[PDB]
Amino acid sequence: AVQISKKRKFVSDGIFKAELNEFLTRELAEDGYSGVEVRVTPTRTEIIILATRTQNVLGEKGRRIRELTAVVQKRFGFPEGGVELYAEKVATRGLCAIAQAESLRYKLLGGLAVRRACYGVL
Amino acid sequence: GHQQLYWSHPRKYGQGSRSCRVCSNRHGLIRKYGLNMCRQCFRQYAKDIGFVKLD
Amino acid sequence: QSVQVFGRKKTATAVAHCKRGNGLIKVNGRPLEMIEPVTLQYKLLEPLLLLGKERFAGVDIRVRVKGGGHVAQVYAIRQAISKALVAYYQKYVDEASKKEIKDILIQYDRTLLVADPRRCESKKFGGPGARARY
Amino acid sequence: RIRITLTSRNVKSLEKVCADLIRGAKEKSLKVKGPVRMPTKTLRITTRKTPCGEGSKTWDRFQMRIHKRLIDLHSPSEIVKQITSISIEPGVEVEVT
Amino acid sequence: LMPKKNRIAIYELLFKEGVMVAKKDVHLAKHPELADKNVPNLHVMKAMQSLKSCGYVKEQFAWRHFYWYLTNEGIQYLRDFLHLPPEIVPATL
Amino acid sequence: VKDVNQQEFVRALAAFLKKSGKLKVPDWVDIVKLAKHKELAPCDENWFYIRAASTVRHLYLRGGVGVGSMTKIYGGRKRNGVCPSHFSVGSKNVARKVLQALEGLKMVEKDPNGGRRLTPQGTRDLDRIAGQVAAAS
Amino acid sequence: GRVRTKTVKKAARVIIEKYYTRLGNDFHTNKRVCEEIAIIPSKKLRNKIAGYVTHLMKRIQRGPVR
RNA sequence: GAGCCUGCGGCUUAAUUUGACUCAACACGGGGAACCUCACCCGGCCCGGACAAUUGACAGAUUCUCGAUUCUGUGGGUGGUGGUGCAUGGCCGUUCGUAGUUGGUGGAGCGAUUUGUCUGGUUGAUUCCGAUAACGAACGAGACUCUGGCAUGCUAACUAGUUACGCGGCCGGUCGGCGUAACUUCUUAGAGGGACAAGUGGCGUUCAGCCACGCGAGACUGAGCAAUAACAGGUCUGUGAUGCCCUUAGAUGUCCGGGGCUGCACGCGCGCCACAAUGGGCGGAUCAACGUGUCCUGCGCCGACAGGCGCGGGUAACCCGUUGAACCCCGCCCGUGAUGGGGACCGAUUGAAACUAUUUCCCGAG
Ligand SMILES: [Zn+2]
Repeated sequence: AVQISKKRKFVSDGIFKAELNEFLTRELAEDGYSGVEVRVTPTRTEIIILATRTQNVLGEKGRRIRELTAVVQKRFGFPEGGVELYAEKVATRGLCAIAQAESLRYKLLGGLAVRRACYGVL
Repeated sequence: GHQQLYWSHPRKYGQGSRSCRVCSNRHGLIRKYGLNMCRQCFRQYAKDIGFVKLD
Repeated sequence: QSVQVFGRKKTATAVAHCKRGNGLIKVNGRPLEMIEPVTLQYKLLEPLLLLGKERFAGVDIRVRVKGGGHVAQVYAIRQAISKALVAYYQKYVDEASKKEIKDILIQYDRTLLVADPRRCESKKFGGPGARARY
Repeated sequence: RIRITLTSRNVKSLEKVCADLIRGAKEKSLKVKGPVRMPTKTLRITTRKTPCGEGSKTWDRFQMRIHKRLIDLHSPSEIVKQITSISIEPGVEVEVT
Repeated sequence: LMPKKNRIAIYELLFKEGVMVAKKDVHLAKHPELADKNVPNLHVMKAMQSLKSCGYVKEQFAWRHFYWYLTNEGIQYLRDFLHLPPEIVPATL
Repeated sequence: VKDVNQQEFVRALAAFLKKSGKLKVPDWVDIVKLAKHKELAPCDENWFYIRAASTVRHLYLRGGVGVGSMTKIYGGRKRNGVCPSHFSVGSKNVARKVLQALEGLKMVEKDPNGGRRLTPQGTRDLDRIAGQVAAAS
Repeated sequence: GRVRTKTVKKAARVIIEKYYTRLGNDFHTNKRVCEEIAIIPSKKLRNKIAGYVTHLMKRIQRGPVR
């Protein structure tokens, strides 16, 4: 194949980790997205998703979870069935910076108050 | 017709033949290690890609 | 039956191999007394005229140097032929003379037996070198 | 003989799966060659900090560690398939040959 | 100025899987997912642009690419246009 | 070729190749400027015999060189006048015409690796000159 | 710049009041006591603590420290 | 100061390519200017076009043809290198990395507030000691993190090597190339040590420490992360960071060969020798290191140089590569001189395209 060198392999991996991170922070920011962890294994690429609320991300019979699996397999070039996405629910979200950063952002966009929302998360 | 004059300039080389893969800018590009992204945005994804400051 | 003692300058690492013969002092195959820096001729002959001619007649040492520069390799040779000789007097001969050769080298030049920790530090932005700032 | 290389980004996780691989291989009474320490490669990217032309020429020095470890093994491939599935951790890449 | 034969290939492919991914480049020759036809990138980003303005698809973006998802309302709009019975269901749903 | 003065050896070895007028000695390359970084032609009339002796000398030390790396050996500092002086290779044709001349004397062999080690005769004539210069001092 | 900080001053005093017979007038023996007794994620910090304990022990045997 | 290389004023006027002008403006915008893309400049093909009629066009600087859900079928869908960084965010510079901030309890004051957070010594340091209506802690500092200096001690290396005796020439000695025996000095990188004012002397509230000697790889250094905050100091021209406004189909996205690389004197930083004499020259000779490489380049034909052709390695401790680097070292030449000093100004290669020399080389040029 292209025979990807290691100096360009780690970079191509870190960009896939960064581009998938930004795509989900613009799409899953409502359900409490907190990050993803990848495990590059041949024929089985487990890409777990860390969210605060995972019951709504699933849907009636796993409707939204099928879209994201079909979303990255078409943008990054993954074969059919060669990629598997899993959703996990994190605990003690008060320790996650981006979880609390997006929390008060969705409340400050309404102009209610900047001192009540800040004290609410403190 | 128009398919022979629009975007007919060769894109083989030059500062405009390539752009950032994030900001689509064509200034301060970093063609090292296959990054292909502008310098002002590499600082934003330095930690996400793995270029942490071990220094 | 042999000791390999290295001499490290800025980057020149000279490893000397110690054997016994009859008056043969050569470095990298070439003779020690016919190296390009004719100016630094006594620096290579430095452990010869203060250590003892009769004590340096029955020693054959061949040095292999790599790295550094011209002057750095000169001080790496005298660092190799001196330490590798003392190591032979201390590992195969008694210490009564191994300390005698040790004392005459130290009283004349300490860097003849101790490498210099001085290296080229990293360059900083904003200036041409390490400290200067254009 | 099979030569499995270990290219990783973190040294703590590299030597862990490296030690866990040789222990899982030496227990099967197999001739394993010592872990060869390939020279590490750092990825320097000196980028200007400010996204403009205002500053005191302050640069940002980035790095990225690349550690490679070689592990040889002369044994049938049927006995090494399950061994490669027990020392897999995120951050280290496995290349079986 | 968009033909009709390509409109079926872009909408039926979006029907069998409710995901359509296209790269933001108005000078691309052929779409990667649309290889059997010569559909340009304009016929993929502009023909899908009319679906969002009418509320038929949801889009996402990572710096170069569109991530389209057929909304429940948009699938109903494509059930009659593509002439498929109400019993079949896409792969995503 | 060692154990003697390397500068006096090539000064003596060049006189050996001058007596045996069997080198190539091209018609035009022997009167042009040697390297690009040079300013004028070599002041010595028999410059081709001096570099010839130097070429066999480096092949005696390092083998498998070829004409590609020989020009790097004779490289120097090019004077740009106003731009910073840099390093450049010496000359490819001079190294090519001097290598093929020694192959005619059965001193150097050809190989896919490029300019293999000296022939048993090429190594033979070098030590003989090395012994004469040692006896002269 | 041979002045210790409060991290070294306080630790070197609380290690003596709890362990006085353990530490003597040798820095190297005192250095090994801090490995088993105290938990420090740094090695250079342990040498500063055990080094200052050696300085205190010369004062203790000389008289009552303040 | 001298010639010149770029940057910004000033001039020029199709437009000289805009912001930023003390520190903290002027090789800055990672901006070393052929096209790009360039925002500037002027000409044009153009619905490769829409939320509630042909695109063409050998004829030309107009004759006719074909496709058959997208044509002002009749007040808003949207683009952004267009303005506002004296509207903004994110980042960054600077104050200033100078060492400075905060809480509880207690004390003082009606109170805002104050004490703690200090006369002195010491320390780079609000670092300690000491003092003390304060006591006890936190942030910063330090610690920490990656670097470098040694470890003949360990863990391992045919993708790194030496060392032992055998086929290669000379005079078995003395030097090289070619093969899988022992282990690691040399090489690489893992673990763990080593250095703390520890030892002696001197000076010191004999505290804090400081100084000189030893022993010793060092009595030790170079990065990074860097507080309470502040500025109207920059960034709208780094972004699918953004509010608003201007401009929005004769277009404040392109693009075509391109125009924009522009001078009567003043300014910065920077390369280049002079005022050969410690230098230029010529020929020797001989030593690096980080870093990059799908492009790096190895061998063979042939140019004087710059090039060109076929054959190959390397996605890399594997090939370039033992990175034969320059200065330097050695021999000769030059010599009260604008000289052999000074290098200003007057055929190949890259690409679609170098004119206003892209670079490179040759001779002339001084
Ligand atoms: Zn970007």
